[PDB]
Amino acid sequence: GELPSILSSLEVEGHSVRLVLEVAQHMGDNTVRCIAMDSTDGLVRGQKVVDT
Amino acid sequence: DAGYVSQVIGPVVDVRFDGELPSILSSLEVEGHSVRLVLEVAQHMGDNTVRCIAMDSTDGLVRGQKVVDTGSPIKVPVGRGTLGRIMNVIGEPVDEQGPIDAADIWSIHREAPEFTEQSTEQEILVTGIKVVDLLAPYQRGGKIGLFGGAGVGKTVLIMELINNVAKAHGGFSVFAGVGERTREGNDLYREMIESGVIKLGAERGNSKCTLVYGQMNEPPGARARVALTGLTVAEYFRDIEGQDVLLFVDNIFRFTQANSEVSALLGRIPSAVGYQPTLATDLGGLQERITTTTKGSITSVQAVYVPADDLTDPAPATTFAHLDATTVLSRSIAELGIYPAVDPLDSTSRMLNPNVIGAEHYNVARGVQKVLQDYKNLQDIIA
Amino acid sequence: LKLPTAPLQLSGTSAQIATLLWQVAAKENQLDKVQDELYQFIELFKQHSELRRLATDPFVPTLVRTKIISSVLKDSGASEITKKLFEALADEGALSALLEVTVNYEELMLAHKKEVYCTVITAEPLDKLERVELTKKAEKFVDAGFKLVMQEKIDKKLLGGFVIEFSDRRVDMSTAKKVEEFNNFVNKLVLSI
Amino acid sequence: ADAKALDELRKPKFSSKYLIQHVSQKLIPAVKEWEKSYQPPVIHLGRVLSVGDGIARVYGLKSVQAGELVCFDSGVKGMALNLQADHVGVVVFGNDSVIHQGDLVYRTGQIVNVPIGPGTLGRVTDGLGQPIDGKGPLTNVRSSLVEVKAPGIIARQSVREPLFTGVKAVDA
Amino acid sequence: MRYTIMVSATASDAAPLQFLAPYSGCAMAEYFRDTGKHGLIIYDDLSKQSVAYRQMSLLLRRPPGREAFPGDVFYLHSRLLERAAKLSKELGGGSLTAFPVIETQAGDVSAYIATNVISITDGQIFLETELFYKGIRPALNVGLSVSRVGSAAQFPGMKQVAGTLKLELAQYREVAAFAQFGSDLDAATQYVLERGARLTEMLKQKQFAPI
Amino acid sequence: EWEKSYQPPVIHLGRVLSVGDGIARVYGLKSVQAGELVCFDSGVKGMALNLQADHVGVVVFGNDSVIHQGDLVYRTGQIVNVPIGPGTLGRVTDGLGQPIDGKGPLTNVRSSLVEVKAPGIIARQSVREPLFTGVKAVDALVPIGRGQRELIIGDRQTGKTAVAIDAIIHQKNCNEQVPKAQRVYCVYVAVGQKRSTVAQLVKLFTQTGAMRYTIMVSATASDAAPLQFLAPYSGCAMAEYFRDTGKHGLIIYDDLSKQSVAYRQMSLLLRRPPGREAFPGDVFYLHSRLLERAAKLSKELGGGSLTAFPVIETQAGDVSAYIATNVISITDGQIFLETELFYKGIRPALN
Amino acid sequence: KALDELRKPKFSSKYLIQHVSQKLIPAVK
Ligand SMILES: Nc1ncnc2c1ncn2[C@@H]1O[C@H](COP(=O)(O)OP(=O)(O)OP(=O)(O)O)[C@@H](O)[C@H]1O
Ligand SMILES: Nc1ncnc2c1ncn2[C@@H]1O[C@H](COP(=O)(O)OP(=O)(O)O)[C@@H](O)[C@H]1O
Ligand SMILES: [Mg+2]
Repeated sequence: GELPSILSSLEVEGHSVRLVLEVAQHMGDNTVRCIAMDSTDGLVRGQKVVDT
Repeated sequence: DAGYVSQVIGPVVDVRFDGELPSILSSLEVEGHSVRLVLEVAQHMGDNTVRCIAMDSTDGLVRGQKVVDTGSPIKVPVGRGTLGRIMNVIGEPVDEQGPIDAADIWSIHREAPEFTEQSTEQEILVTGIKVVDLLAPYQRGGKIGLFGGAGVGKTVLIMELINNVAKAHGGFSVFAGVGERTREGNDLYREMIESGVIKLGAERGNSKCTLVYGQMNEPPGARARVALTGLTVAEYFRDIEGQDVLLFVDNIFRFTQANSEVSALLGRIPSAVGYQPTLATDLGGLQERITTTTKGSITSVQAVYVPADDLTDPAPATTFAHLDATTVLSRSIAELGIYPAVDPLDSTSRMLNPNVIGAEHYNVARGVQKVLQDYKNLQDIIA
Repeated sequence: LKLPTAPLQLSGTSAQIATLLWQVAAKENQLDKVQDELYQFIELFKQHSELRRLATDPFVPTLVRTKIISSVLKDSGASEITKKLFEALADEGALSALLEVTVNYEELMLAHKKEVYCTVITAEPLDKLERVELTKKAEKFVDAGFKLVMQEKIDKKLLGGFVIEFSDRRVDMSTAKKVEEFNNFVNKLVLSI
Repeated sequence: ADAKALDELRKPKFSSKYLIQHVSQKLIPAVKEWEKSYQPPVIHLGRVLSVGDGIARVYGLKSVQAGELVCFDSGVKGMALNLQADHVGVVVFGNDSVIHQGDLVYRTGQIVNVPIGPGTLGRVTDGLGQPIDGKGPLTNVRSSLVEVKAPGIIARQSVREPLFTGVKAVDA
Repeated sequence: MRYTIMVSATASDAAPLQFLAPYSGCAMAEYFRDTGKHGLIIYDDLSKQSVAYRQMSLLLRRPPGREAFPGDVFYLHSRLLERAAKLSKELGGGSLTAFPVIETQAGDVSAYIATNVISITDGQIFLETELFYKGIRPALNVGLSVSRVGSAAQFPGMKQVAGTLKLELAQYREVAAFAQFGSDLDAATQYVLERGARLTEMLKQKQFAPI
Repeated sequence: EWEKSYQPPVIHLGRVLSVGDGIARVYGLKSVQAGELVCFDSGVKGMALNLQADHVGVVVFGNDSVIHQGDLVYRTGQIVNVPIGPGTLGRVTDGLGQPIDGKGPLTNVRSSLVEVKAPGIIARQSVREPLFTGVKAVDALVPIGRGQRELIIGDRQTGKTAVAIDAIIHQKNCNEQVPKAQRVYCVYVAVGQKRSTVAQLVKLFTQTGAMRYTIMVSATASDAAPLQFLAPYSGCAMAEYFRDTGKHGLIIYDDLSKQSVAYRQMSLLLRRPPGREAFPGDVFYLHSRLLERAAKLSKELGGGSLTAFPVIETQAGDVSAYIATNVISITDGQIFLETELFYKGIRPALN
Repeated sequence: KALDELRKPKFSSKYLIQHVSQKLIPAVK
């Protein structure tokens, strides 16, 4: 739908931890660049990611 | 016929062409710019595209602007009227006295003079500095180098060498300003109008010097080819006229740095410590054009800024093979308050041999080398 | 589990699309069916502007790229080898890869027919005997029982003779090269004698 | 695989057209069923492909130069440092968080100009001309070229004036 | 502040506002040169402006060189310090005098930014952290600091007595490290120590005291 | 009889995509060999060093401002070769195999491949008889045998050329009173010297009379990159001729660091992966196959010898710099020639 | 005119041939 503004949070769904992402670069392709604030072990390339 | 600028990355711009691409080291022109801009092609990109270098600042090039082909290398106007003129890289008057009163424009990019027409007869060039003429005696028509740090006294030797040899010759000379300060550029213009080397009025034809100035303000297209623009008008006076011309080039290191500032920008991996990968054919192509042949004589005077008195950097460490007479300036002898601060050990020429000058010159200079090497090996233990 | 063998190898990631395309279409025996179907898409990419916006616009999302191509590609006589191909390039934004994949498929199809180009330049146009005396030396310069096309050409600087521009090889029997090589064998023997 | 094969590809050799009559009929309803997912084709303006951290990569902008101030749609000012083949790398003055993939980039056309003059005597601006000293905008001032080359050789004279520093460690 | 303009790019601002701030800083002062007046410019923390240059290029997919600084960084500091000048009579006779500030990386004179800016500028003033704790404030190095124009660049009454100041300081820097034996011989190896030490105790002053 | 022997060539082609800095990247050439000497349209030769999937990289022996995009290259089908033989004696050639002296062509010569392997184990015989080089500091203190590797390392302006040439003049002072077999022929290979220094060196070999015995291969600093790269191999290929004829030969490479500047300049231009101090990784291999070519062949395969005198110019005496680290490792010893003790009167400054 | 932007390949996903191969073999009967 629409890529959120920079330095805004994300909330992933389906992980064992409430893992939060933070967008920093909009890397084209309707795709952004994040740094994960917690453990990234177990992310599959289909998991629903919602923003605040 | 003609093409357009397709891509601008700082001081290198890319021109596409629709058939019959320009030859390498030709000249390009953009229309609608503020000043006349010369692009010198250095490599073909591959997709009908030459890659250039900019003689002035690119800030203002639109993508797609009209670019014509002169089909030919950079042409400077050479001639006897060019004396008493402050000259650019691309043939301009920058002393604001009309156009250049000369004809027969010449390609400033050429091959070196060949091996067959080389001069081996050597004549001692007596200068007038007691450390030069005894220790490192220069060669008439040969090469004169000048190393040393920024603040040791290189450029004040150079104008002192002009007052020594470029006044008492009578013929012609050339001051090739390659990326030095405008302060030592503008001051040399005043102290050659008052000393009468460059004249103003209707006596422009009896003067003795042209000034080819590629000082620090220009982008590195101009600072990389003012060495060649100053060179070819010296090589014009050699072959056509036959006179001995003194080339006073300042900051040869700034010629090699101006290449190295965009050499990475043309798509090349950096060499050793961060200088350019193609420094050998850049400087070696520069130096061996500056020789003396059977037809005439060119006596090159080279000043080189070395960074922080370290001779291990490869940009001056290629120059040591390329200079017969070398006047290496130590900051230590200047920290002693001694001027000229010429090293008795590091500065050594090629004329220094008893088989050419005579045993009375070679033995005292060697006798200088014994008493000054042991003075260095004892001033450690004197403390 | 076996594919029909490619007649010559190519480079990677943009031309081996055509190598894979030839390895698919020759299994379906659709060779001259789909090759000029690639040509129509180039005319579609030449004349029409809405389709060629989709091959270079970096702002269209990744679902409008496929839902216009499969919308445009109905049956319409178009092959599903072609239809599944042009779905795949708009799947991953490779609609700009058409003008390369054709000319190597052109090369590979002319590699399936043993049919090499040439271009012969003379000073004189070739009559019905002069052209049929040309080929019998030209077919010494192909390696096998190949075909031959003709692309006869006129330039004044050659003084008779020819140059067979195979784009891979060149044979100079023009006299303007012969008088040049005659002059170099003069100078290499007058200076030595 | 050369450019003459590409120019030969400009000559049509299709030998049949049993698609072009029908794909030209279903083209326009296709682009107008999915019409909402189309950003308009932008030529003399610009729109952001990639943005981050002060360097924003902008498609289009056929009209810009090197060193032209650009203005993003949030009011943020910018500068075109390099101009690549298909895009223009734009440097971003200030914080860059407001720029998304798909926002408009407006060319201002001029070279970057910061207000000069004697009315600025007493004001503290940043490097962009905007006041931070809390005394409002600059009065009795004008814009000037910050990219100007130095005065030439014929323009200078020998220095004479000593510039006293007031420090005996310096002036002696 | 009546006769002071200040362009102030903080470290919490973006890179190109710091990259342009000495460039816009000399754009103000070219007006004071163009209309005949004299202008003072101080390009404070000019190494940190070059780090502000290094941030933009290394995001801009541009090739790095020495210390990951780009190629043309000499040309950055060149035309930043060539547009300050002293014009001829024919354009008012205005001036600009330049103060760049380069912090060494705790004593790297062969640092990459340093070798550019020591070769551009005309005179340098070394301030070691050695001399700052020997009581010498401001901690100017005398034997390493050079200028260009010499005479007619000082006070002319000071200019005659400066040669009596510099050359006696020249011998004193050679005899100060020779204090490992206790010599004080022949009333000269003590007196040039007696003179130059009081010269150091002469040439200290106070912070923010323009005399 | 030349017109009766003119069969036209079928010669295979290649078109140039991108060309720059003395590096031309060519397309085509379905059969070119690794290191094959090609020829361009405008008379300038070339060698293809690396051969990639789509384009073939070709280095250029000369000026590069003559080739546009879309020009043509012809393959000569031969790895790069130099004319070897006795007719070269006294001539001053370039490293590719053409004369630059102005004395016309090189007659009584034969072309042979500059790229072969070194002599193996059973080719060798232990070096016992000595070479004599005139400088008594070399001959007595750090001696050198006929068929041996010895490195004249040093600073610049310190006499590395002087230890080289005084050995050469000693051979002319020894060859006139020694029989025909054991006469030591000189090939002083000038790499990276000026075009005016070789003019002094062609004078000193003529005025003394050594030009009956010397071949001066002088790839200058003024020509392109691979000539300075190829001048030691061709000059050692000239030393190959005096080996299998059974004579004794002296081969001298001067300023082999510049040949390392040559192999650096082409490698980073050709986008080969850089290694230590941005040299390519295989530069130790391209120094070793040079310096392992000169040796003493045994009494079953010719009996001749070959002694190589490479020269490395240091910076301030650092014998652990990467280029000097290679040559000291492959050669036997070191004649360290320091600049500081040179003014201490010990000539040569042989530490 | 209208094919100057199409003159060369340009794409992401350097493993593109493996992507398209699974989308070319389905229509193989
Ligand atoms: N025995 C000697 N007596 C006096 N001078 C000498 C002697 N040997 C060498 N030199 C000096 O060496 C200088 C150059 O010699 P040579 O070329 O061999 O040195 P180099 O180390 O090769 O220098 P570069 O490496 O810069 O070419 C000459 O100026 C000469 O005066
Ligand atoms: N013989 C001399 N007499 C007076 N001053 C000298 C002499 N030699 C050097 N200097 C001083 O050395 C300083 C540096 O000169 P310059 O050639 O500009 O150095 P650089 O070439 O490093 O810029 C000058 O300010 C000059 O006063
Ligand atoms: Mg030497």
